[PDB]
Amino acid sequence: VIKFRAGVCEYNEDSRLCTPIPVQGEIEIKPNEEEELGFWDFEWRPTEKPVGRELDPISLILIPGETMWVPIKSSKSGRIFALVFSSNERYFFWLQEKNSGNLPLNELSAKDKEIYNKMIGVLNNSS
Amino acid sequence: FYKNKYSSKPYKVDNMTRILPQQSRYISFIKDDRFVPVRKFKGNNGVVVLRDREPKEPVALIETVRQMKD
Repeated sequence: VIKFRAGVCEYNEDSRLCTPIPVQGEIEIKPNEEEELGFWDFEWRPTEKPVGRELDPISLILIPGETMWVPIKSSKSGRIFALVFSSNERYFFWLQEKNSGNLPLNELSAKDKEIYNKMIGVLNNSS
Repeated sequence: FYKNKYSSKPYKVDNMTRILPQQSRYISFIKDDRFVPVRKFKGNNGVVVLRDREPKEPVALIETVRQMKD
């Protein structure tokens, strides 16, 4: 297994402002052995600091075309990963990878190339 | 020699190489790149702001240690 730090967003359905609220939770990438069309389990739990949005430990699944990556949806902060389940378990997440820093600028982080590889690879294909 | 003929003999030199303090007086800016100093040049080595006026021309770039690590 591989762990990375991950943040929440401010959750709404008003227009989906999705501002990053940085907290200090963690994703846990799990590679599975189902499919090859994209099937990964992203476990978001706030290891520390839950202050930002009311969330509780959860492992959320990847089924294609329902889990979509959008490079900017804040309109001043990139890297918005979006899960849509029709407000049953819709959540927005923004990663706090430390292989490309935590920068919240237009045109992703400064180290772009790490982010471009990782995000496409997980949606389309799976281990 | 100690000498050739300074103020003559053209050749190009890449930015962010070892610029000698005996060749930092003859750094002369070209006009096919937007980059020229906003005011009259120092005559010396250092950080100097060169103006970009087209970001539709992406030019070669050297990341700082900040950008790479982040």
